[PDB]
Amino acid sequence: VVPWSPPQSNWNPWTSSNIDEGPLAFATPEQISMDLKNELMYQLEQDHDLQAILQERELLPVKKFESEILEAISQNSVVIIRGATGCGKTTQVPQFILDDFIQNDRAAECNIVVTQPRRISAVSVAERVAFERGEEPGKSCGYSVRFESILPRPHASIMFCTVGVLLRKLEAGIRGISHVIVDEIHERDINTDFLLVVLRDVVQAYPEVRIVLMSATIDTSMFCEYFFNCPIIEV
Amino acid sequence: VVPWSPPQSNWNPWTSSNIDEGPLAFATPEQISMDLKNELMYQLEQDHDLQAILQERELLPVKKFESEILEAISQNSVVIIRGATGCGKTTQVPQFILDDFIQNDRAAECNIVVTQPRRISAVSVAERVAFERGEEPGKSCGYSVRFESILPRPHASIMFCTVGVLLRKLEAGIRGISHVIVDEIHERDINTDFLLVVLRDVVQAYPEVRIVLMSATIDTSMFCEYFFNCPIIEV
Ligand SMILES: Nc1ncnc2c1ncn2[C@@H]1O[C@H](COP(=O)(O)OP(=O)(O)O)[C@@H](O)[C@H]1O
Ligand SMILES: Nc1ncnc2c1ncn2[C@@H]1O[C@H](COP(=O)(O)OP(=O)(O)O)[C@@H](O)[C@H]1O
Ligand SMILES: C[As](C)(=O)[O-]
Ligand SMILES: [Mn+2]
Ligand SMILES: [Mn+2]
Repeated sequence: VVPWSPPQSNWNPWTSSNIDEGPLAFATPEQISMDLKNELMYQLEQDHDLQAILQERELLPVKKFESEILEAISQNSVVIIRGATGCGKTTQVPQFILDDFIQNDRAAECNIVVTQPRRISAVSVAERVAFERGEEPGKSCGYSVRFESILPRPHASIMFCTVGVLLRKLEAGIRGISHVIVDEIHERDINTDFLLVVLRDVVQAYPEVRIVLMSATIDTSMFCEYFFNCPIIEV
Repeated sequence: VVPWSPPQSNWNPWTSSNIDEGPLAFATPEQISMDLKNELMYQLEQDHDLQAILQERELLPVKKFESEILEAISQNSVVIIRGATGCGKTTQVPQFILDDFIQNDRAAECNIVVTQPRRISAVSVAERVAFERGEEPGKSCGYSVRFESILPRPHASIMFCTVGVLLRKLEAGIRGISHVIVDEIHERDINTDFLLVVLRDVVQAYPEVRIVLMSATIDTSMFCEYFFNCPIIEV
């Protein structure tokens, strides 16, 4: 079984290396958390376009359940979220988790990898999410696919990737990732199904990891059974 | 990686030990293969009940494609076999492979494991193929499931089993098995998909091995593409 530990201040989980150069070489988590809460406040009070996007975001179907989800993920090692295409699972849930950590002064304690079924999706979704936070990829949002990657920043960040990348990484280790999200599970894929076996081993060794599986269809019982009749949350 | 070698005259792949029972325990392959070709040829002449059954087999849709399938498998590490259910994939293909080896003085060079998606199919199929061969289970055919098994003879034989039984075997290795057949791949299943990954690793280290994937008429592209754009035999 592979090695894992929670996020640390002077560890970059995306480049899997100590941080030795730069401000964060010595910054404290409280400092990092406080810093990033303030940078959200500022980006709002300067980018006028951003307030309209957040407004378009409040309107999506999944927003009703922001609390049910955070709570369920926070209390359970594995959680299934399911619901029809168009609710906002893909583009919003990662953000709900991130923002929940930023607002409650916990931004240092959060990094999220999210898998997608295809190269296109890993990239377009990373762009989209960066766009919804008024950024370009590279800051709070990155991606990594075969041959091409714009890694996000070291802290309080989300990296989208193909399953291939994430499997290749699970060899070295996923030190410092707090959340792994497998999106579009309903789409049959071999490596993805294999990824679930590895992730299931990881959870057994490391209860404090958070796994979220996300389906567009009702056929979730196969996965629910595989992860010890874990919670299903409707959206 | 998993250990593997071709079948050897002294080795029983099913009990994973040296052969200490039956005829020609210590003989050469050339000798074992003659014996078995003779034993089959004779059985045909004497069992008139078996001759009715062979005519019944002759009419199955899959019969037509016998040569095409054998040629495809002999020339490729992996093959996929696709066809309407009822067609004869499950009950015949293993026999076509066995009988090709027996008939061309190679009986000793053939041992076939076949996975099924349910314990009951493993057994029911094993028992049916034994019947289409005028035998009880335990000679050219057997099975192995969690808690019960009737193992077949060590040479020129087929064992049916569950995906789990095989995954456990692959931990210790599958030395002496010439063909691995995964049946009913269209039935999505996590462990079955895990198996395919592992089998892909085997094929890379051991191109001499044969993998045969069997499917109802669905979109097999995903499999074809996982196994290096391998053939697809339409049936
Ligand atoms: N790249 C995009 N461009 C414009 N609108 C988008 C884009 N991605 C998502 N959206 C909007 O946000 C909605 C949510 O999609 P998504 O987050 O993928 O939800 P789900 O995962 O539940 O299908 C879409 O229905 C669409 O209206
Ligand atoms: N246990 C059995 N008893 C009698 N006939 C059988 C039995 N199993 C299979 N058959 C016959 O052989 C045919 C093919 O079975 P099978 O090899 O499972 O086809 P496939 O795998 O292509 O769906 C069936 O349509 C049936 O007529
Ligand atoms: C019972 As008989 C003659 O088919 O082996
Ligand atoms: Mn989605
Ligand atoms: Mn079948």
